[PDB]
Amino acid sequence: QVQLQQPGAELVKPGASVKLSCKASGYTFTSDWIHWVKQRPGHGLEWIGEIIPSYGRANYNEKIQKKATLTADKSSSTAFMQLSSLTSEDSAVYYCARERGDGYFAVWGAGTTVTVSSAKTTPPSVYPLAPGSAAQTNSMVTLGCLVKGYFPEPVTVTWNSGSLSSGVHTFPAVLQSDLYTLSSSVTVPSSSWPSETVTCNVAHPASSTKVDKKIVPRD
Amino acid sequence: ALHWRAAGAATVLLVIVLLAGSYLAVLAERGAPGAQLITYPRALFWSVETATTVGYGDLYPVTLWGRLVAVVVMVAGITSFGLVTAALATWFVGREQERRGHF
Amino acid sequence: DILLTQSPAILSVSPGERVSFSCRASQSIGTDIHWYQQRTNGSPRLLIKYASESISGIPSRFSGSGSGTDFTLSINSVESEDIANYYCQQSNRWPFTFGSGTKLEIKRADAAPTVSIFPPSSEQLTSGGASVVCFLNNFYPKDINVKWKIDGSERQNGVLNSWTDQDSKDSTYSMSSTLTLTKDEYERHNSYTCEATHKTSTSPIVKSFNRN
Ligand SMILES: CCCCCCCCCO
Ligand SMILES: [K+]
Ligand SMILES: [K+]
Ligand SMILES: [K+]
Ligand SMILES: [K+]
Ligand SMILES: [K+]
Repeated sequence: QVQLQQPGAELVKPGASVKLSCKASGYTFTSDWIHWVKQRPGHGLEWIGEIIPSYGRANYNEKIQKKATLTADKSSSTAFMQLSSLTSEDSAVYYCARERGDGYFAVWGAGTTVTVSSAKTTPPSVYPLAPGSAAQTNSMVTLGCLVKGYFPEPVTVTWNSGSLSSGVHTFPAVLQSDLYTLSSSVTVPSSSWPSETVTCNVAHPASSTKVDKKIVPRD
Repeated sequence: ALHWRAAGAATVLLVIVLLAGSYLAVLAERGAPGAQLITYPRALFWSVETATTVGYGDLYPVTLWGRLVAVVVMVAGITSFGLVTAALATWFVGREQERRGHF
Repeated sequence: DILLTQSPAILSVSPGERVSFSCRASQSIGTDIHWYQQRTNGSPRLLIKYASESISGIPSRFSGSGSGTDFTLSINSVESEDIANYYCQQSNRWPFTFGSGTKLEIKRADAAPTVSIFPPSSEQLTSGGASVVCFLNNFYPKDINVKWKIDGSERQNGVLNSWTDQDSKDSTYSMSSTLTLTKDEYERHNSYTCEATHKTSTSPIVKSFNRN
């Protein structure tokens, strides 16, 4: 029951534009304000603008350059932000937030990762990472999952569809030749493998793809 | 009863003005740097202390349309109080000429 | 407008110790300040609205105070899940502004890295490429060095590293070194070793695999 639903990611050519969305479930009062917050990687929160869907009026941040245009559709309960004439400086994560008109942001969206580059969309390549057949196992055996050659960010990785939540490290991606490379690790008991099945779920929203990979011990 | 029609309608009008005025004040004040009348709960109290002409100064509009809304809230509260006071006076007068023997 | 200054940028604290972040406004804003929490790769989460009032679902561990130009968010007995970025936001005047932010880090006990080396998979070798992945999981502190050696000889070309933030499950750090090579380059060599020097060991912890 995500109150504010946003697309995963968006790829925009330099100089082009994109229309971000924020579908709103839950209670929708006539006093609701939809705010949009920009956040760069490794940076803080920046307020872009607000809009009241019941009236259609929008305000913006005067201290920065007007790259956004806020609209709304009351029939579908979805606010829109039009980012036009994008450069590399506009590549960030854009959240949408609902304010009940009392000052604070009660609920946030998942955020949309907007990437502005001339490179093309490439689906990820998932490779199993099983330990060597001559490696020793303690009471815990660490398994991995290799995700390389994708563009652009991000990618989501789960182990056994989330049931293996504890003991998971997903390392930040590395950019090389307009391509990203990511690795993820999972720590399961040595008795839980290869007895129980372990699978990494890699989803690339920018290419609308999602694949799994069973970690089978090396022959 | 004409005096109870005018007083009864004015009070209903006042309630509509107080609620809409609180809503329209926030809508008109946001977008103006420095404005403090930008949240509905305290804007609801601002409309009351405006219609009753108390006007502490803790909250006030700074924009044109915020001030136009304030004027409407001022006039609504004042005229409603003038009609109710008038309606009470005629009610007491008519009640006073009764009890004696005048109908 | 109203600028919100957050101090300090990074805040180190021992487990089970009461900590306090500071948010300060350019001018008096009464009590119209709000606190948010943002974990790694996550969305902001409201913890405290209007300086001191609490939020349902947020533990009683969190509490806020202050008025005017000095606001404080306190955490009684900090635990690992508190490791995140904390922001303050004012709603007293238009427009709403945010603070610069404060990162929380926990000074826990030193932990040795768990090194793990992985041979290139068959799905990758059947495409003219090979990547030996070396994981270094759950170590404290964050300072650590990685070293690759092919057949005894040290290798540096083709190695990309990736460090995580302080994991909010046990207050530890992780690192992944990846040596990417071609299929032909991987075949004409034998032993691949991954070394790890850390503060908790004068001797570098190593892991090695043999493709035979
Ligand atoms: C009646 C409320 C209308 C408020 C419109 C404010 C527009 C200000 C533009 O600068
Ligand atoms: K008065
Ligand atoms: K007064
Ligand atoms: K006064
Ligand atoms: K005063
Ligand atoms: K004063």
